Amino acid sequence: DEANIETHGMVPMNRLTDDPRWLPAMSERVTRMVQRDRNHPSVIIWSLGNESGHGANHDALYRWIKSVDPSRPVQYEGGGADTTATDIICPMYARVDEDQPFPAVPKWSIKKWLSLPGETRPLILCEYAHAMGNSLGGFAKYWQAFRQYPRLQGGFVWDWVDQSLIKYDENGNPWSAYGGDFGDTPNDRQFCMNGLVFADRTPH
Amino acid sequence: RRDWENPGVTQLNRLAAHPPFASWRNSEEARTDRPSQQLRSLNGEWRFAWFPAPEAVPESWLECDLPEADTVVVPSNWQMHGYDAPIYTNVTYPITVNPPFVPTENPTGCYSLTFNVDESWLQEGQTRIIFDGVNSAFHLWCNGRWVGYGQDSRLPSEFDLSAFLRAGENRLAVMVLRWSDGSYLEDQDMWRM
Amino acid sequence: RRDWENPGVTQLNRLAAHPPFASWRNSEEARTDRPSQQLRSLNGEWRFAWFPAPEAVPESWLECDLPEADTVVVPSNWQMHGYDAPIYTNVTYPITVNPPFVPTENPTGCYSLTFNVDESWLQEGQTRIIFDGVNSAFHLWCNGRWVGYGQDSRLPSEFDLSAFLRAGENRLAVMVLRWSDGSYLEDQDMWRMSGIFRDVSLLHKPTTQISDFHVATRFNDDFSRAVLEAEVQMCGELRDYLRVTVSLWQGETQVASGTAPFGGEIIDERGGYADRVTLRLNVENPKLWSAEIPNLYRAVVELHTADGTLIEAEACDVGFREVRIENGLLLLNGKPLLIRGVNRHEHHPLHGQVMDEQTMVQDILLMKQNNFNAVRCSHYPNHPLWYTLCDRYGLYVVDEANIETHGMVPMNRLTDDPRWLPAMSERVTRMVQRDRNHPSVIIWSLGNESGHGANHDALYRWIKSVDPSRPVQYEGGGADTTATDIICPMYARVDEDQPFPAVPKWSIKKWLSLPGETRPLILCEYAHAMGNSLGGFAKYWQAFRQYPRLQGGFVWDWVDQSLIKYDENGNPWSAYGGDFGDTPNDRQFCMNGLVFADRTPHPALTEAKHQQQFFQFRLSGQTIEVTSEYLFRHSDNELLHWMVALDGKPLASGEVPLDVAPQGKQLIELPELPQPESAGQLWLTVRVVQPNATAWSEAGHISAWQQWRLAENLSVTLPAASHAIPHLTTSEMDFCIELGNKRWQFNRQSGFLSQMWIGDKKQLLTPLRDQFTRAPLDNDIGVSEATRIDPNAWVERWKAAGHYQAEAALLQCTADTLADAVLITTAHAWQHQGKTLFISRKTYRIDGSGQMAITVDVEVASDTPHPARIGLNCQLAQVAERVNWLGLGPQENYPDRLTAACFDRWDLPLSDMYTPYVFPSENGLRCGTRELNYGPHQWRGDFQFNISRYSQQQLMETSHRHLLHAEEGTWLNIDGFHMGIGGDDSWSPSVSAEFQLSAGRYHYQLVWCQK
Ligand SMILES: OC[C@H]1O[C@@H](O)[C@H](O)[C@@H](O)[C@H]1O
Ligand SMILES: OC[C@H]1O[C@@H](O)[C@H](O)[C@@H](O)[C@H]1O
Ligand SMILES: OC[C@H]1O[C@@H](O)[C@H](O)[C@@H](O)[C@H]1O
Ligand SMILES: [Mg+2]
Ligand SMILES: [Mg+2]
Ligand SMILES: [Mg+2]
Ligand SMILES: [Mg+2]
Ligand SMILES: [Mg+2]
Ligand SMILES: [Mg+2]
Ligand SMILES: [Mg+2]
Ligand SMILES: [Mg+2]
Ligand code: NA
Ligand code: NA
Ligand code: NA
Ligand code: NA
Ligand code: NA
Ligand code: NA
Repeated sequence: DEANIETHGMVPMNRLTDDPRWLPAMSERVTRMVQRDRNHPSVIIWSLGNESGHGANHDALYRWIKSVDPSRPVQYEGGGADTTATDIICPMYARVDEDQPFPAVPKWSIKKWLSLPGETRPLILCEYAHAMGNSLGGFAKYWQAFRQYPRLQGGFVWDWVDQSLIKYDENGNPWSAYGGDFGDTPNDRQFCMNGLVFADRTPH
Repeated sequence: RRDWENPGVTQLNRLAAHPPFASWRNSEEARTDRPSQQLRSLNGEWRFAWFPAPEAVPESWLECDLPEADTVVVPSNWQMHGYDAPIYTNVTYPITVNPPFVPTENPTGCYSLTFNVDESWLQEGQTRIIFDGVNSAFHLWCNGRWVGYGQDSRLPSEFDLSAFLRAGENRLAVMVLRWSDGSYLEDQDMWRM
Repeated sequence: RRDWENPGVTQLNRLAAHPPFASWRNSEEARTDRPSQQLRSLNGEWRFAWFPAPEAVPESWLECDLPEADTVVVPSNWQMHGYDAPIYTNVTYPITVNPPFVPTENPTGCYSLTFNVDESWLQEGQTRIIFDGVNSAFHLWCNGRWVGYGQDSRLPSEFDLSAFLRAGENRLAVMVLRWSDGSYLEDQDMWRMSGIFRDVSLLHKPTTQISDFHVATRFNDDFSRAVLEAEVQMCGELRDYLRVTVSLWQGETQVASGTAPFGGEIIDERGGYADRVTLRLNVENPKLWSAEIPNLYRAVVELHTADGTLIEAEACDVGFREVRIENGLLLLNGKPLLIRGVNRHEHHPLHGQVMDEQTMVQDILLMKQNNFNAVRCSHYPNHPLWYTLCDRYGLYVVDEANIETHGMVPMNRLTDDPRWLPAMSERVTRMVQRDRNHPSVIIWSLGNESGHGANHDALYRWIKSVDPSRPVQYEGGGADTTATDIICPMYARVDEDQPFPAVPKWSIKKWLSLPGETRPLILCEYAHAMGNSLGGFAKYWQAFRQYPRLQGGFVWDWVDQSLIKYDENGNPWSAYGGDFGDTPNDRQFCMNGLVFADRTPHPALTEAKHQQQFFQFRLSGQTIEVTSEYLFRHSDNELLHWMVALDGKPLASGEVPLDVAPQGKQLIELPELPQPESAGQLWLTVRVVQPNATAWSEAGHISAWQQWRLAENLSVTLPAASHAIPHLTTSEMDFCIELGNKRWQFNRQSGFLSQMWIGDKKQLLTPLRDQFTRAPLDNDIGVSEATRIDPNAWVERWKAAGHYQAEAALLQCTADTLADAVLITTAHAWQHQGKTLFISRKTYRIDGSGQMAITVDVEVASDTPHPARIGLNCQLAQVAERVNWLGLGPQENYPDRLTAACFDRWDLPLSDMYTPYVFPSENGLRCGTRELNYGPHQWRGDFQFNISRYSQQQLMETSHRHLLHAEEGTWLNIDGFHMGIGGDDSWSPSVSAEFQLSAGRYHYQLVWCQK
């Protein structure tokens, strides 16, 4: 269960999440979520949000959840996927064997990540295998790794269903539309369609 | 107050959050998860009108239905009804980055409903309204009197209407802002509705 | 909009918090900390009108001064001007507990000021106003237009007035509410006041400006090398020509300097902070800061174009020090501290909660003069100058958030509620943002007495993320919760556990070793110094020195919160709770100070000084071993003075230089000393004297002392025979003895010495009789009240057992004439409702030399509460100027509070033998006395005594010192034994067993003679 906090377009990404003035608004997105959903057994891990860098507000909120509900781990991928605000190393799109050593927030091969000096946490990708159009190449590589390494405990594919919207042609015949199709601009075109199933649930 | 351009104001008069409730007044019905007569759905046909900014909404709408409004299904996203366009942006915010401000042109959805309650609800007890999801921020009025305000598009906002209710027909007026300081925390890669 | 009844609204339009700015436009002025033309004070005469509620203020006041307003000085608390009463409540809130609402009758202070702004400030840049302290919440208008709102009574609220001002005259309107939702977080045990009580200032900053800066100092393993890192943030016009130069100075020498353009390192996938820059300066062999040697450097932060134009400069004093807890110890620069601390509220008896530089300096001088090295800001951030003064004079500081919700039930009701996380977060985050660059601040505290709530855990973590340089502590919820790096109990005793459910207060020695515990323990409050207190203080210091992880504590507290009131004749007098009509109130609980409100010391201050000494002494033969407890300095301003005396008569003395390294020892072999053959006890007294004056002390200041007994020659010499013999005359009612010019009369009905004559003058106004009680000290009363007795308090136990009202029953009264004396024998029983509480048997032997030897043997029933004292009292007819005694002194001292006293020959004016505690009680005792001289009388024995113009009955019946009246004559209380005064706390019995009079049988003897 993940709080409704994503500040991806800020520069740098933690501009708001490291600012105390935004601690109140952020806090309610996390605390109210826990107050509502804490008795559901299906919820096994809480997440502080998505793509909002790593700010001190995250640390404060991680601690608040750990105090109020020790029954579930808290994860959060921002700021490098293995910060002090996450109990699980939870990268997005880290590859199996190939490192991508970006500055500040490298995406190590998941097998290598596990064993970095001093690291001991489990690793479950918050997102992997971006299923945009003709994709899923390399999927078996992940699975073979997950089975061989105890600490690689899986991941969540990105994502379930294409976000395409129905438009109708002059004839009244519907068609699947994507970014820009409604005159919206700037837009990010087909980036909204990443699913394993089409919008009407037909499998890809 | 432009409470929608102030991150220190995320709600006004909103009740505390809590796990799903139904106020069952019979233990066996609660055991079986059956319907509770104390929890009613207001889903269905509402009245709605679109405005270009909150400054364009007429005061009259607080007390009376606008004749130019349409009858629409709620819940709904208004873009899905064709009132304005849904926007698909991934990373870059759909509005100018200038926290905590939002565009002066801020699509405003004015929703309204006429309803009545059981006599016993007028008699005693607490009657609250629950909006499980309103994107992105909104003001609420009941029988023309202001009740409260809420933000966070993805959790329920609840308000006590006990003191606002009256015998006979009652009227909710809900002014929903497309954009608010809440939008700075809602930059997920998905359609902006 | 009742924003003052909504914890979700703690400000409107308020600017971000940041460290002290002055926007100098010249770098040398910033380096020298000279005044800045860009930072003006608006303090002075303002206009003020009081209203009973915000609904009563007229609209016109936004634009025009109210004719009926008064002109008053700001800063001020309006109760100090008499507009309404200050309220003294301890725990119970001053308003009905119904969050977030406050009373509809909410005293409202309407302040206004017409002031000047020069056009130059408005031609460019930004002009803001700064209110350093407004209690409790306020709305601000400028030239009739609404600007904004703020809460948090103890941190600065700033607003940009750029768009509201005009050249020349402008008018501010400030509506201050006494009560607001912020009051639920401000329930500290102090006077409840309100107003614009800290400075108001106007600051001009350029449009492109330094918006924040943080200074850090990191070291290598032996502190021989450091790196100063300064993160600087800007607001305004970001362009590539901008640079920041940070330069570090030691006096007029520039030690290091770095310059860089803006743009910090990449921190995430979206890049870095284009508006920040971090400068790193290497500094070799830095001079380190500590409370012992407050070495400071000056960092000047210049914002400028690369080609050389200074835009503005900000600056701070920097103290190179590392604070870290390692292996269970709190270390400063790698050494374990020993906290000689005190809690200090901001209090002035005439000005209320308004602090002034003179008062703060007076306080720091006295603290350091009395061996304190640390202060806790109980319970809120202090006036900004305080930190500068602690950085410069050298005191370790615990900076504490303004969060106290003591009156809630349970105490964490608000702190565990996420709805109050926002209001609490601001009180913690804004304090850190403001005070994070002061070296004096060594530990952050999350507030006080607000239980333990999840909001404390969230905030503990916030500070640990943003400022890893200082430990965070918090006592709530049992003093050792997950929200504290230091076990920091209040009033935990040294040896005695107090196992309350949920939040027990273990013995501090036991607490450190509980299963799994490893943190250091420093009491946030201990030794409650209310009234005649500080009993057992030495017990804490012996423990602190013996156990490494016991690293000290902060006494509660520095200064009594008494306020000045004036009587009909216009004479000032010290008032406490309820004295202003305030009710409910907590009476004298506001006076818990080591010093009176005007800074005169209470006697307990000298006990603290002595136990907090920085030199320890041991004696072997005539070799003195001095050990230094300083961690960083050599004893470079110190000499040892030594004196040997035979019972008060000086025989020899000398001085020797002290040269002891920190944590080192020096051995001092004294000269072949004075070896007299004459009777008496020889004694050695040593004192550490600072020959040179310092910033905080004058030349010759005494910083430490210690006394030991040397050889004792017991007297075996027989008094010469007397050339005489007293004569006895008897009647049914009396026994009269005469010897020359002297006469003694013993009443046969009461069994007491009723009158004595010298020459032919009567000496007593009241007979000499046994006394088993005392006018109860604050610690003996605790929280007991007549409307709500606390039966466990000592005073209540004594009262219920009948000690105060027992009557002497005569059991025997006889007279015998011996070879050279007359001997009177008596026995009395004191009973109460059937029960014999005490039996006093005595003999009075009057010999041919005129001396009267009195032997007293008392029995005290094992089942009656132990008595306050076992002694005699009488009212003497004489009133003499001076009191001269051979015994402990010179200041008041009690059995569990006499370590600082020295045995010598003392001579003081009578008035000095009375301690004017605001709430009167037994006071002025001196123990260990061998000889007492008053007028023609001399008393010899081994007793404790007090002497003054006030009876014990009068002291117990009078609530305020100014209502006391000298009685005829002088009341003398001479005790064989006197109970401890206690003080580990002032709300439960605290006198240690070893200081209670539980022996059952007691013996004492005195000789009363003339001269
Ligand atoms: O389709 C691109 C995806 O990129 C990820 O980085 C992200 O967390 C997802 O929400 C989605 O945007
Ligand atoms: O005089 C009683 C003292 O009690 C403590 O428990 C408290 O933290 C202090 O502020 C003061 O009230
Ligand atoms: O001469 C007076 C001295 O007598 C000694 O016996 C005693 O130990 C000292 O404390 C002091 O009373
Ligand atoms: Mg595009
Ligand atoms: Mg808002
Ligand atoms: Mg994203
Ligand atoms: Mg408020
Ligand atoms: Mg220069
Ligand atoms: Mg000009
Ligand atoms: Mg308190
Ligand atoms: Mg009372
Ligand atoms: Na695995
Ligand atoms: Na996408
Ligand atoms: Na110690
Ligand atoms: Na007190
Ligand atoms: Na010296
Ligand atoms: Na008294």
